[PDB]
Amino acid sequence: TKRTKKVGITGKFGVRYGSSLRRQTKKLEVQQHAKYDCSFCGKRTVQRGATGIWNCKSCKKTVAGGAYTVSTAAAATVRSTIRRLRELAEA
Amino acid sequence: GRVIRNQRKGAGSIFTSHTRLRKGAAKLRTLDYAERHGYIRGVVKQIIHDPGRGAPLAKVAFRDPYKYKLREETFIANEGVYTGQFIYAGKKASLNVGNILPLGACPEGTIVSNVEEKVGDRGALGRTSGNYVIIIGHNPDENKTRVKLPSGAKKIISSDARGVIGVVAGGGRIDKPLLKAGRAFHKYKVKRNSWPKTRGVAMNPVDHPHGGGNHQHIGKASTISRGAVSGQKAGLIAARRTGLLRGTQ
RNA sequence: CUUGGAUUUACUGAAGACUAACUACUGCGAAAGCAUUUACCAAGGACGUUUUCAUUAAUCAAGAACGAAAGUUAGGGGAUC
RNA sequence: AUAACUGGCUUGUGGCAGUCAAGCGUUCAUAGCGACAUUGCUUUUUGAUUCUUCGAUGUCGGCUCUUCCUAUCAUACCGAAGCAGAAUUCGGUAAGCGUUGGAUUGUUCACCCACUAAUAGGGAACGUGAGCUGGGUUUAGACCGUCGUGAGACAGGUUAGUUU
RNA sequence: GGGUAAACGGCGGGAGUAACUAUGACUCUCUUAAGGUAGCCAAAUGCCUCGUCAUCUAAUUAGUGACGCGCAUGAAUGGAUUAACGAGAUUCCCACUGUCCCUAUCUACUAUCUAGCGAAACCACAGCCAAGGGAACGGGCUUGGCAGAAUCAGCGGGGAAAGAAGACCCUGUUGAGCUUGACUCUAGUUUGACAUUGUGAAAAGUUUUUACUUAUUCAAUGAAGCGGAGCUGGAGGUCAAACUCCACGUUCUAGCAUUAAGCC
RNA sequence: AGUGGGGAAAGGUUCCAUGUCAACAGCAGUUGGACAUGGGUUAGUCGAUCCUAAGAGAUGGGGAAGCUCCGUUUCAACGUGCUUGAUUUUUCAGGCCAACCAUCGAAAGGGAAUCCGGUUAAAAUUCCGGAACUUGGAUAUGGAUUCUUCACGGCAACGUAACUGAAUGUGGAGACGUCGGCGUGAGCCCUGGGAGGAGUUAUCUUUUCUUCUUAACAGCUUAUCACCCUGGAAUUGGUUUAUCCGGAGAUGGGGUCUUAUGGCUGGAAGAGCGCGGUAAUUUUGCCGCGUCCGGUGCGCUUACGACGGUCCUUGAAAAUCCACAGGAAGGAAUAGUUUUCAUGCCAAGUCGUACUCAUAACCGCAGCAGGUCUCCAAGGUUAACAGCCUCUAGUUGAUAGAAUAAUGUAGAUAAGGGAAGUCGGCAAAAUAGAUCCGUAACUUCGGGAUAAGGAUUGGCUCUAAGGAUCGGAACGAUCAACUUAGAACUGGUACGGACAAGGGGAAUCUGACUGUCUAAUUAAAACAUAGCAUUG
RNA sequence: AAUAGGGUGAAGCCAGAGGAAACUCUGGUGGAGGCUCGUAGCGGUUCUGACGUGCAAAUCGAUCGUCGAAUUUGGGUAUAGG
Ligand SMILES: CC[C@H]1CN2CCc3cc(OC)c(OC)cc3[C@@H]2C[C@@H]1C[C@H]1NCCc2cc(O)c(OC)cc21
Ligand SMILES: [Mg+2]
Ligand SMILES: [Mg+2]
Ligand SMILES: [Mg+2]
Ligand SMILES: [Mg+2]
Ligand SMILES: [Mg+2]
Ligand SMILES: [Mg+2]
Ligand SMILES: [Mg+2]
Ligand SMILES: [Mg+2]
Ligand SMILES: [Mg+2]
Ligand SMILES: [Mg+2]
Ligand SMILES: [Mg+2]
Ligand SMILES: [Mg+2]
Ligand SMILES: [Mg+2]
Ligand SMILES: [Mg+2]
Ligand SMILES: [Mg+2]
Ligand SMILES: [Mg+2]
Ligand SMILES: [Mg+2]
Ligand SMILES: [Mg+2]
Ligand SMILES: [Mg+2]
Ligand SMILES: [Mg+2]
Ligand SMILES: [Mg+2]
Ligand SMILES: [Mg+2]
Ligand SMILES: [Mg+2]
Ligand SMILES: [Mg+2]
Ligand SMILES: [Mg+2]
Ligand SMILES: [Mg+2]
Ligand SMILES: [Mg+2]
Ligand SMILES: [Mg+2]
Ligand SMILES: [Mg+2]
Ligand SMILES: [Mg+2]
Ligand SMILES: [Mg+2]
Ligand SMILES: [Mg+2]
Ligand SMILES: [Mg+2]
Ligand SMILES: [Mg+2]
Ligand SMILES: [Mg+2]
Ligand SMILES: [Mg+2]
Ligand SMILES: [Mg+2]
Ligand SMILES: [Mg+2]
Ligand SMILES: [Mg+2]
Ligand SMILES: [Mg+2]
Ligand SMILES: [Mg+2]
Ligand SMILES: [Mg+2]
Ligand SMILES: [Mg+2]
Ligand SMILES: [Mg+2]
Ligand SMILES: [Mg+2]
Ligand SMILES: [Mg+2]
Ligand SMILES: [Mg+2]
Ligand SMILES: [Mg+2]
Ligand SMILES: [Mg+2]
Ligand SMILES: [Mg+2]
Ligand SMILES: [Mg+2]
Ligand SMILES: [Mg+2]
Ligand SMILES: [Mg+2]
Ligand SMILES: [Mg+2]
Ligand SMILES: [Mg+2]
Ligand SMILES: [Mg+2]
Ligand SMILES: [Mg+2]
Ligand SMILES: [Mg+2]
Ligand SMILES: [Mg+2]
Ligand SMILES: [Mg+2]
Ligand SMILES: [Mg+2]
Ligand SMILES: [Mg+2]
Ligand SMILES: [Mg+2]
Ligand SMILES: [Mg+2]
Ligand SMILES: [Mg+2]
Ligand SMILES: [Mg+2]
Ligand SMILES: [Mg+2]
Ligand SMILES: [Mg+2]
Ligand SMILES: [Mg+2]
Ligand SMILES: [Mg+2]
Ligand SMILES: [Mg+2]
Ligand SMILES: [Mg+2]
Ligand SMILES: [Mg+2]
Ligand SMILES: [Mg+2]
Ligand SMILES: [Mg+2]
Ligand SMILES: [Mg+2]
Ligand SMILES: [Mg+2]
Ligand SMILES: [Mg+2]
Ligand SMILES: [Mg+2]
Ligand SMILES: [Mg+2]
Ligand SMILES: [Mg+2]
Ligand SMILES: [Mg+2]
Ligand SMILES: [Mg+2]
Ligand SMILES: [Mg+2]
Ligand SMILES: [Mg+2]
Ligand SMILES: [Mg+2]
Ligand SMILES: [Mg+2]
Ligand SMILES: [Mg+2]
Ligand SMILES: [Mg+2]
Ligand SMILES: [Mg+2]
Ligand SMILES: [Mg+2]
Ligand SMILES: [Mg+2]
Ligand SMILES: [Mg+2]
Ligand SMILES: [Mg+2]
Ligand SMILES: [Mg+2]
Ligand SMILES: [Mg+2]
Ligand SMILES: [Zn+2]
Repeated sequence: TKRTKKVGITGKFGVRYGSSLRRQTKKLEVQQHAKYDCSFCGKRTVQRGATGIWNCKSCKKTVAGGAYTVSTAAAATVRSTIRRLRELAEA
Repeated sequence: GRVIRNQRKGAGSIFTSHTRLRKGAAKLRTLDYAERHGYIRGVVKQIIHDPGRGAPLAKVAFRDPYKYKLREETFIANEGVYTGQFIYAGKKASLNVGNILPLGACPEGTIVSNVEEKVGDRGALGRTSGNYVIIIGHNPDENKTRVKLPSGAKKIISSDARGVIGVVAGGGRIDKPLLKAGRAFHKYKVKRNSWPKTRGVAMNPVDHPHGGGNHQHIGKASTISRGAVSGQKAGLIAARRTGLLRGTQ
């Protein structure tokens, strides 16, 4: 069955710390405990080690990422900005 | 009165940084002939957690140009850097995430990290997780580059100064609440003895300028002159303004 | 606000917005709405058809998607009003 | 040499009691009262003073227990009435004998509920802490309000605080 | 002169009114600024005060709910709430009971008596009362009551009992902790001048600016490739003759590169 | 989770034997941790010693009047360098390097190597007996290897008795948190048969208790994981208690490896143990028999393994040891090489080692109800390492005797009432385990909650359900653990029968919570805190 | 280096039931948390108990707080009197 209506992974905190802080925790902690697709081997076997460290169980590739997600939006934007400026510089 | 907690920190007895578990100083390579004239190639061996640091560090192996040897460098890992990636450092290095280039070799709008304030200091600016430096423009006649720092300040640096292309990994760390005193305890357990903090207004007049009174209150303006002396600088030092920031600054 | 050089003048730069004129009893979209260029991504109506399937349809309690402006929460920006 | 208890002097003030008799009391000064005045007593109030104690007399109240006073609330016997009876009021001898259970308050004080013959007033170092208790006050912790630039003040409120 | 209150802080006195009565919705003026907004309240903050009304009780200075010109409530000197939590403070109800009416009984260990062992506090001298006077509360003095050896268990009236040169109060030309716009200074820091301190140019009337590098200062490296020139190409359109500029061995890949081959 | 058996700190002879009682052991004393006299601590393998940790601290320098301060490789010309071929010419020839590197800093970190039996009045992983091991050195024989000079085999994972390898380099080990369940082992617990011994025996009891053991070390064998070969997968399959894996090659078939752990054998029955029969003032024994074969598990403790969870927390260093890359140098045929294969020879210094480790060996003036770190851990009941009873072991120590007034201290009970007591329900009482039922406001949706409020519970005799391994089977054979549910009967209606074990509810003030402080009068509303904001 | 035994039952995962879709319901499994009852431990609430010339210059008894982390603790080390 469905065990909790809304707390989810944050049901471990019980009633403490305030609902706003707990739902704000829930958003980023589902992301930090999720499994991501490996850009190297293609499997969904990428999990976080410490913050910024994302390892793949299958191919043993470690990539530097965000604190709670494999890639931040800022990093994706920088990746495209760098790709564009590289294209212009090299024609 | 007594010597206050501000002043007890300079002696550095119990206020030194806890550095047993740290993995080395994060620095660029020493600026050498290869980086000044061409490029040198290294390979990322590790991406590791540095206790007390939000940003992961990368262990990158380079060859020694002059003797048969391997040189392991400790770089701040940019986001997207992976184990086994080839890192290129020098004037002729290409504009790829993780490569180390002089600031003049990067076009305007280039996002760069671990930037050198001075040529060869091996990285000063934009080193924490999620932070970076934006290259604003160049002055080739004076050999200068204008950059924007994470604080919003504009700085003029030598175009020979180096930086690493990309954003420092581990960003978004502050987005999550700590939720617990124990979490802050563990955070500062591998940083230094600065937590927890007793409010000076909760002390006695010997302990602090804010101590004393039949109610807890500061009693005088908590904005302190820049020219005040040690033992007085407790509060808002050289504050240009106070109160809730309303409107744009 | 201004003889501490305001306002005005030329050149240069930076920020955010916004897309004038063209602009119409004209177009598109389910509506709310949509107006600088180009690329990419996936849609769409109409028309044309000696293509194909053959009733698969119309409207719909329950149940869903979208939904101007203002407003709320948290980051960033904060030129003008 | 000097304040904050008791005690001592004093008795303004507090309390209690007289004398006179203009009036009140259907009439009628004096059954019961009694103005304007005036003489006292008491030490159960509070002042005044600063004599004793600062090489310390344990400073609130309650609980417990004994005793004493009488300016008698009740009980005994009586005198008087504006005493028909009933009830009540004034007074005498009288302290032999009793004088309570509770709600609120730390209270002394107070105020209600109820019983009762009656629910009188006081003293004994404002009886009584090597009898207790410790709610209050009055060390050091902490909060508030007002005051102070502040350290802090408050004889204002609040909570916690070793009884040999 | 300007800015700043999630800086310290502050947020008041005054002047009139509605076809019964009551109330007052109805404007300007002063203090160095604004004049207490949203909320909340006789609250741990209200003096008066045991405020007034309701509820709770037989009875409530307690409690709760209201009210609010609030001595002296009020917004990060944070305001109002708030699930959960609390050896926090408080009120009521059920259960429970020796808390009480109102005491009784029982057990062990004491106390008690013995053998052995054996301190201490304290001590002017000592130890019956009543009154008097007296440093105004006597064990001693005066006047009375009285008064008979030696003692044991208890007891807490008295010894203004013991414990401590009152910690409250005042005095002292005695301190100390703390504070500040006290008096007098001071580390630090800031500002100017002189020295360190030399070599040029230009312009202002000695001052300002910028040129040099060797003094001095900062940093790095196991002091490794600096400055100038020259070899080689790519270019400018070459108008003499090759002048100027650029480059001059490493970029799909988590491999390798060390102790010179070769030529003269 | 001891009043048992050891240790660390600390003590220092308190240890053991003999004698002994003046003092001390708040009575006593023939006794003693007292007093007197002697005796007693045996190491190549256990520690120290060595390494580095936080840190401490010389040198070169730079301050400071100076006592000294800074600094730890720093603005330093920093090697008492090594490795060889030697030379006997006691001279040399060179070849490489010199980032870092004084030193001190752990009897709980890191680290070369030992076990069993016996022995003393008192020492033992130290002595005796036997059996091993490490490091350093020396060194010969056997084996191995070479005429294809520096070995072969396997497709491979890789195997082996060996089976060149300098400078220099790259790696590995040293070397690492915590929690959760699962699996395996060991020791312990439980239990069947047999061979002994003891106990009970009115009656019953093929009974109750007890012995039946196996060290380090050597050889062979033994494993989850991982890896290799084959093969080519949807009708997706394999698979854990826990859902992860597979065209980046699953299932299936066949193999390789680590040896953690177990088995067999040697050690080793000759030892130890249990019995029986004898020797003798007797140092000390001698003889005979036996010491065997099983089973069981949500058991306990502990070690390991494969996994999973967790962090804005990611959980030492160094000495030291090995492998690999590289290819210097040197190597045979009538002979050459190597001590990483076997065997053999020698040595291992210094200091500590007794005893206590606590209601009497330490610190609190003391033989003080205080304080002081840690290891091992039986049976029953039970969730339980709690409480209660018991086995092994250890104690029976604390002045005693006689009585049993008051007042105490610790503990009980009490008719009827039930907070009227008191500042105040202070103190006490009441509740309490388990199973089943039932559970409100409010809420941050997580809680509140064991809310509140009810029923049952013993003993006995039964019934049912829940598994494993074999046999080609929805069935047979054998074996096996305690859980759950139902029924009958039964009794002074008792039954979580001792032990153990929440009282609950309606509200207000206040602090969000967990946490913290006034050691020795204040634990709180105070501090902290996450969150928020401001300043440089 | 140390920390019985229970309760509650977060993610993730398996199965069933319902739905056009967007998605919902149920039963298991799992074993989270500065969670909870409660030992050892650490602390020290109340009796304003004992004692108060004590066993003790802070103890004793019951009662109590907390008990898997901001936990408890040995040793080493650092900080020294305005
Ligand atoms: C002989 C032992 C008993 C004798 N009896 C008699 C009857 C009785 C009755 C009571 O109330 C009915 C009672 O109330 C308490 C006590 C007694 C005494 C108590 C005493 C032991 C007790 N002595 C004091 C403290 C103590 C501490 C312990 O550790 C401990 O364990 C062995 C025991 C003790
Ligand atoms: Mg803070
Ligand atoms: Mg603070
Ligand atoms: Mg304070
Ligand atoms: Mg001060
Ligand atoms: Mg100040
Ligand atoms: Mg203050
Ligand atoms: Mg205070
Ligand atoms: Mg405050
Ligand atoms: Mg003020
Ligand atoms: Mg604006
Ligand atoms: Mg336009
Ligand atoms: Mg158009
Ligand atoms: Mg339409
Ligand atoms: Mg319809
Ligand atoms: Mg509809
Ligand atoms: Mg915003
Ligand atoms: Mg008088
Ligand atoms: Mg008078
Ligand atoms: Mg006087
Ligand atoms: Mg006095
Ligand atoms: Mg006295
Ligand atoms: Mg007295
Ligand atoms: Mg009389
Ligand atoms: Mg009378
Ligand atoms: Mg008195
Ligand atoms: Mg008395
Ligand atoms: Mg007393
Ligand atoms: Mg009294
Ligand atoms: Mg106080
Ligand atoms: Mg208290
Ligand atoms: Mg109080
Ligand atoms: Mg008090
Ligand atoms: Mg107002
Ligand atoms: Mg108002
Ligand atoms: Mg008010
Ligand atoms: Mg109100
Ligand atoms: Mg009040
Ligand atoms: Mg009232
Ligand atoms: Mg009451
Ligand atoms: Mg009220
Ligand atoms: Mg105010
Ligand atoms: Mg205030
Ligand atoms: Mg707490
Ligand atoms: Mg005397
Ligand atoms: Mg007398
Ligand atoms: Mg007199
Ligand atoms: Mg006398
Ligand atoms: Mg006489
Ligand atoms: Mg007495
Ligand atoms: Mg007396
Ligand atoms: Mg004095
Ligand atoms: Mg004088
Ligand atoms: Mg002082
Ligand atoms: Mg036990
Ligand atoms: Mg021991
Ligand atoms: Mg002895
Ligand atoms: Mg004796
Ligand atoms: Mg004797
Ligand atoms: Mg001796
Ligand atoms: Mg050893
Ligand atoms: Mg160090
Ligand atoms: Mg030094
Ligand atoms: Mg020197
Ligand atoms: Mg050493
Ligand atoms: Mg050691
Ligand atoms: Mg370690
Ligand atoms: Mg032995
Ligand atoms: Mg021994
Ligand atoms: Mg031997
Ligand atoms: Mg485990
Ligand atoms: Mg076993
Ligand atoms: Mg061994
Ligand atoms: Mg054998
Ligand atoms: Mg882990
Ligand atoms: Mg020994
Ligand atoms: Mg002791
Ligand atoms: Mg005894
Ligand atoms: Mg009774
Ligand atoms: Mg009864
Ligand atoms: Mg009742
Ligand atoms: Mg009561
Ligand atoms: Mg009462
Ligand atoms: Mg009463
Ligand atoms: Mg009361
Ligand atoms: Mg109680
Ligand atoms: Mg219940
Ligand atoms: Mg709290
Ligand atoms: Mg205290
Ligand atoms: Mg103190
Ligand atoms: Mg206390
Ligand atoms: Mg907890
Ligand atoms: Mg708890
Ligand atoms: Mg205690
Ligand atoms: Mg007491
Ligand atoms: Mg006593
Ligand atoms: Mg320690
Ligand atoms: Zn991957």
